[PDB]
Amino acid sequence: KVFPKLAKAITLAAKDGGSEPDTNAKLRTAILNAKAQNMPKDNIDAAIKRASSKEGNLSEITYEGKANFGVLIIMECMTDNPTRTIANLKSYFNKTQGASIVPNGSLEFMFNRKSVFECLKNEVENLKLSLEDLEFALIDYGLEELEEVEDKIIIRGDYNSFKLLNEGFESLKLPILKASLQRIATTPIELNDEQMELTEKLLDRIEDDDDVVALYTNIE
Repeated sequence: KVFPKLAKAITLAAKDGGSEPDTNAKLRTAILNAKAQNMPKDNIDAAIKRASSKEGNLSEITYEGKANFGVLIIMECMTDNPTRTIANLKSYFNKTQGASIVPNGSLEFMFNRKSVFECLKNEVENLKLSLEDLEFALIDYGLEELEEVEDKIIIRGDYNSFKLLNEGFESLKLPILKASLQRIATTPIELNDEQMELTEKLLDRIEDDDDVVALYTNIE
């Protein structure tokens, strides 16, 4: 469900970055995420050690697809067998009428790559700084927008601003609940209840695949 995939990001990051967090930014980000989610220490350690084994040959691959109702799908996967992955995904689409995987690039310019940092509303108040100060401060570190979602603050910035934004959060000594790179549709679409239900069928099968670590749609 959630741990296996959070474990895959720790292994992948270690394989092409080293098993030393102090010198591997991505590994730190992966570790931070797993921790905030409440993955036991031994598990993480197990994910870092896996990179140096026959089970550490993971890769990040993105697939693109479309479905009825003008739906566009971006699937991010980490797998130890791209052949198996592409085959399973195709079996999911070849089960839903009107849906199909398309060549990468087909959705170009339809989505935006953004850095998304989630923070706890209680953490911000901890070091006593307003949301106004948080925004003013992070504007110099890549912040494009600040949104509020009960008990937590979500800060977004361009994809390339990931590293810097992390710097900002660390400068303010503000704990990060979750840091990631997400694909956000440029032109969101809204489906009626009937459409959402029909689409949900396909979206649930995909999300359930053990290789799909991220799923982005143009749905609002």
